Amino acid sequence: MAKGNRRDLLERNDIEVRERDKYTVHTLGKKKNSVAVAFVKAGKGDILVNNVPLALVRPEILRTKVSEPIMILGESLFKGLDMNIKVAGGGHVSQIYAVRQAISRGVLASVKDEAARSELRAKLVSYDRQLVVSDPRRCEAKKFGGRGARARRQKSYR
Amino acid sequence: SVTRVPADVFINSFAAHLKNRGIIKCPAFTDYVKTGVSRQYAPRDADWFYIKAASVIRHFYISGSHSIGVAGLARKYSSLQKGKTTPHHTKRASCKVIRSIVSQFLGQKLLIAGERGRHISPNGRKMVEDFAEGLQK
Amino acid sequence: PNFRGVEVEKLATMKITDILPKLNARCRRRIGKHGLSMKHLRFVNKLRLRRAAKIVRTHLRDMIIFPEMIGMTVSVYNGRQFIPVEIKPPMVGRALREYSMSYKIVSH
Amino acid sequence: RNLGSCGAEDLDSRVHPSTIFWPTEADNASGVPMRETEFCTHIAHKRECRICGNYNSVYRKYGLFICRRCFKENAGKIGFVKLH
Amino acid sequence: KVDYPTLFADEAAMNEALKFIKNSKCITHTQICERLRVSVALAKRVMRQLVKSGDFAIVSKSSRMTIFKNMTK
Amino acid sequence: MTTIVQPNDYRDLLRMFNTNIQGKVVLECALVGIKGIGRRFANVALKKANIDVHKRAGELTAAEEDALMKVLEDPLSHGIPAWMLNRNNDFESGKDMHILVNTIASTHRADLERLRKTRCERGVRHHHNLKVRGQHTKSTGRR
Amino acid sequence: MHQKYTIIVVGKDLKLVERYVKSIVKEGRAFGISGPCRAPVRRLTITTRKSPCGEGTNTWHRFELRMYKRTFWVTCGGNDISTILSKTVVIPGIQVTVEVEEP
RNA sequence: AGGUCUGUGAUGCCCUCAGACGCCCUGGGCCGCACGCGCGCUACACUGGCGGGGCCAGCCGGCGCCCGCGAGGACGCGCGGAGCCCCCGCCGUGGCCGGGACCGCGGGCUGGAACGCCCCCGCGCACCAGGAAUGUCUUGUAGGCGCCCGCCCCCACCGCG
Ligand SMILES: [Zn+2]
Repeated sequence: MAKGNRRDLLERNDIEVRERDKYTVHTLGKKKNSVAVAFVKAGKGDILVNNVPLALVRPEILRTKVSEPIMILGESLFKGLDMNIKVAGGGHVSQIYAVRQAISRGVLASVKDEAARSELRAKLVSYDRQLVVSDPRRCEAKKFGGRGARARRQKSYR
Repeated sequence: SVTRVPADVFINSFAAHLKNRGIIKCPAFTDYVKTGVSRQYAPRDADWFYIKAASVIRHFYISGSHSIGVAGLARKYSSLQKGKTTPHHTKRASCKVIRSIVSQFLGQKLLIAGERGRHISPNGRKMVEDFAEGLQK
Repeated sequence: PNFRGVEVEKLATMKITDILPKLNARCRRRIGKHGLSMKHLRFVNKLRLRRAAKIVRTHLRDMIIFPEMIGMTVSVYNGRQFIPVEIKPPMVGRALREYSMSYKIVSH
Repeated sequence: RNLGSCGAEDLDSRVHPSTIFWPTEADNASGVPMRETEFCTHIAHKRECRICGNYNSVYRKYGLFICRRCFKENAGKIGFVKLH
Repeated sequence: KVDYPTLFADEAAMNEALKFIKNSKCITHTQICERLRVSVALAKRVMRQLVKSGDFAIVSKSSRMTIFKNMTK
Repeated sequence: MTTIVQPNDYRDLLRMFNTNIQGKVVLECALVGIKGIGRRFANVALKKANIDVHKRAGELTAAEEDALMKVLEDPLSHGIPAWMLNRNNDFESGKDMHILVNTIASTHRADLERLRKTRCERGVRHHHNLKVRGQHTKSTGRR
Repeated sequence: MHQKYTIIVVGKDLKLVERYVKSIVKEGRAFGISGPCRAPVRRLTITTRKSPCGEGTNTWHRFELRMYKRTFWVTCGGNDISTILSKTVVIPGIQVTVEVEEP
């Protein structure tokens, strides 16, 4: 239902103010019509999605996909960070991929050191480059000649 | 709370408890109903009413101070009408059962009346969270 | 026979309102809620006058039958000429469209 | 015929005086009540292009009421522009 | 063309149906259906009884398919 | 259900209303073979009759069988809604009943006879073999 | 005095509708007039066959007319009806750039 | 000499002009069916059908209470989004719980007026992957899945998106 670019979602005004400030880092990730917003604060370590524990997100079979940014690296740094992700857009899979992208970008920023940041960048991008850089391709239009983007209505030459 | 436990276990356990405690009591017209024009046949299980009620109460708890109309819940139980040699079209569920369920809940003060519709009363939130922690272990 | 269990000999002079709750949706709607219209009432009054005292030709093709019209002789239009029709008890509660053919059957 | 009528028992069947629901479209003719008895007693909407008196293929969207064919000629002035 | 009983009349339900598998390690409702020459639901129910007995265990349960193993061998 | 070995009373081939039901299919759907009896009117009928609807047809017993017979001839006297009967109303009785295989032939037949004598439009299209409802026949269903 | 007045600008052309606001904000330099909310564009759409007789390959015109609009409800009662007229005069005269003031 | 004088206060020349081809009113017809084919829609099933549950879109978008199985109906106010899919069970290769054409009672809506459209019970046609022939397509593409607008008193298997 949510567009993804609403001012409310982008600024995460849903959270109460006194807890809004404690989140410092801001991150973003998207795939196709899906926008995921992540706020980070250092802590004992934990993740959330749309007010849900990270484990119990229901593509089920894609749990490893939502958690790849973690098991790729060590849990050492993920231990000291806590996230409150909020996602909205089109399709379960798109939301999944956007979420993992946001996780990667957010963890990358919080390192606070540029050299180790570059080292993590090299490690992560070696694996699936589309964990940091976004995916560009997007749905295209349809022309009146046919009933699809490229397909045309069947023609009878006789 | 509830949000850290999947809906599959929570719904069934709360349904069993809701039947044992005698909160909701299935009326007579639960014998011969199809639950929505979209469907074709009748429910196979013998206690669909209580599952439906538990899903509804969870829906109300998740919505917080927002208010949900009887029809608003009926669009979340919509299905697809088939068997008509024409493209399938979506349709809404039945509202009478939902209405009876909310009446039964409200008669127990678990569901406060708002400006439009209703929302979860504080004691209802208490009960939902209590069962959630009780079954979390 | 009968009519929804109602008698026939008494069906004469038997109030249309009483039978109305014994018919289908269309009659209980038009006759009750939406009501009737002037020309049809004039038609019925004319038929009453004749029965009290030649076939009544008419263009009316949606004039739901009454019960007292059993045994009457009325002609009807089919877009070209005038057809005769006689009303029978089981035919009560219906229109005059079904009893006047506008086309003709097909043959080879 | 002003001094005549039907039976009272039949009068109960008179159509509800509740005004008819089949009006006539007026883009902007004062609503006021021999051949006058039935010159145009039949009542029906007559929506038509406000340019050409043609009742066929008229857009009612946004309250235009313009024939599709006569739309192209004046679209340039009306503001509609052909891009994309 | 092929007709399968939906329930064993008698004996069949222990002399063999509960024994043919015993001389097997892996199985599935369809494997036995084609093997034992009977319907599917019978295999479902019988496998329920067997797992309750404890001899036969599960490896990958799902709504569509549930492979079993002969733990007691 | 919860049955592996057959009942000692297992009736392998049931019979009712001049129709025979094989005793190896689930109960609710096997009964559908009766003309005039579908699913909806099945699961409702049994339940009022205190019968399990997921047990094989071969397992029922006389007492259950006859009990079902009774509700199946005088159903309105058992709570079933009046809007559920196949014949929601009758022309001569004026009441609401449910008719079955033995007397379902004389329900479209005698109906037709009524159409003929009245010289209705609907009857004529039934005699020359034409569509009854508003249906295009220029190119539809060519024989 | 104070009226909680509103300013609304409606038009089709992006050029003038964007230049006119700049002059307005100039005029409200000292009366506190501030940023305008820019509503989503109301892209009206119409399609039509290009052939009056419907011959040949079926083709379609696609005309659309956008309706940009901006709102300067900032003034509210911050200004008096005395200079609300002054607000409406020092502004430039654009031929078509409809506007309306409500409280 | 492709189509359009039947889009127009765009028009030459012909035909009609007081028993009218003018304008208007009541009816009927444009849908009528032994048959030939053109664009489409639904299927012939286990990579599936039914029931319960969880859940996310965009062109954009209106809701509460109460009766009614449902379609719908009486009130009162400004408030708000889905199919595929995933999970648990039943069915078990049988033209069967695949398929929903056709037909019989009935309950409602629009309209002055149902021949129009919806919902319920019942009956349950062909169809076992389709010959000669032939059409379209290279990334968010084909294919599958659904959702809004157009003409519209009611109705979308159509068209634009
Ligand atoms: Zn025009």
